[PDB]
Amino acid sequence: FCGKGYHLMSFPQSAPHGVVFLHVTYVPAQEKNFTTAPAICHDGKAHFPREGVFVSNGTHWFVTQRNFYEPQIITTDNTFVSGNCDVVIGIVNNTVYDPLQPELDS
Amino acid sequence: FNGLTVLPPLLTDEMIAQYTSALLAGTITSGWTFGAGAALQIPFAMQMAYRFNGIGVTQNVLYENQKLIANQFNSAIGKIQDSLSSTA
Ligand SMILES: *[C@@H]1O[C@H](CO)[C@@H](O[C@@H]2O[C@H](CO)[C@@H](O)[C@H](O)[C@H]2NC(C)=O)[C@H](O)[C@H]1NC(C)=O
Ligand SMILES: *[C@@H]1O[C@H](CO)[C@@H](O[C@@H]2O[C@H](CO)[C@@H](O)[C@H](O)[C@H]2NC(C)=O)[C@H](O)[C@H]1NC(C)=O
Ligand SMILES: *[C@@H]1O[C@H](CO)[C@@H](O[C@@H]2O[C@H](CO)[C@@H](O)[C@H](O)[C@H]2NC(C)=O)[C@H](O)[C@H]1NC(C)=O
Ligand SMILES: *[C@@H]1O[C@H](CO)[C@@H](O)[C@H](O)[C@H]1NC(C)=O
Ligand SMILES: *[C@@H]1O[C@H](CO)[C@@H](O)[C@H](O)[C@H]1NC(C)=O
Repeated sequence: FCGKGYHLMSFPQSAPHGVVFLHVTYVPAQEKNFTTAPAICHDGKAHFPREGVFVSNGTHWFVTQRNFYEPQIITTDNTFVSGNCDVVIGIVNNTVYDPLQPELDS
Repeated sequence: FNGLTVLPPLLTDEMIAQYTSALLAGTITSGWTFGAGAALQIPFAMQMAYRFNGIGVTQNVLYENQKLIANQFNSAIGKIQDSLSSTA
């Protein structure tokens, strides 16, 4: 509606018998291939990302936002436990880091 | 024939069908990313979770009922053939 790309804001300009709009948009330029999976299995339960999608760089799996590549370690704070691993199709296996575990031990 | 001229359109019949085919491939293989920028590949089984997340439905509903949603969608597409042919 405000030009090609993700709309951010726009600017008005006067014109003879009309108006001129300067639409500022967010358009990505570079991209990279990444192996994905809809969910992961930690201890038999299916973990789905609250915000984002699971990606893999060939050796480890990370979770990042859809529009930008910001890989983060998958934890229980970024994923919600729901269902079972049997009903999900294409599910993979990955260990979910728990931030509560090193605090109780230290 | 007696002063009337019917000019042919700029785009032919097969020209319109090729444009819709490009949009159909972009919507299925890339979702809404091809409209904003370049074509970003994404699985269709995972693209539907993005659409459910935009209407207030969590992604666990899609994966737990993937076979029911796929069967419901295939039956809905097939009903258009009978609805258009019988009801002119
Ligand atoms: C995938 O990402 C992980 C996370 O960074 C990489 O693992 C580490 O990568 C650094 C490179 O700066 C190495 O110094 C570490 O030794 C790696 N740690 C482990 C446990 O492997 C991993 O190398 C990346 N894989 C690819 C193929 O890029
Ligand atoms: C994730 O891990 C589970 C178990 O930790 C795997 O389930 C096993 O799969 C093999 C081969 O299909 C069976 O022989 C075992 O009996 C299964 N064990 C259990 C406890 O169910 C599962 O296959 C792993 N996921 C993937 C994608 O390999
Ligand atoms: C929710 O509704 C769907 C369809 O509206 C139900 O799926 C059908 O269930 C019947 C009987 O259980 C089967 O014979 C059909 O094959 C199913 N699929 C169709 C019509 O595509 C479903 O059972 C309902 N309930 C739940 C809990 O999902
Ligand atoms: C991703 O892999 C496919 C495999 O053929 C390749 O064609 C494509 O160029 C790759 N993407 C990028 C950004 O290189
Ligand atoms: C993806 O499709 C290929 C082609 O049939 C199949 O071999 C593979 O198991 C599929 N992977 C998943 C996770 O569904």
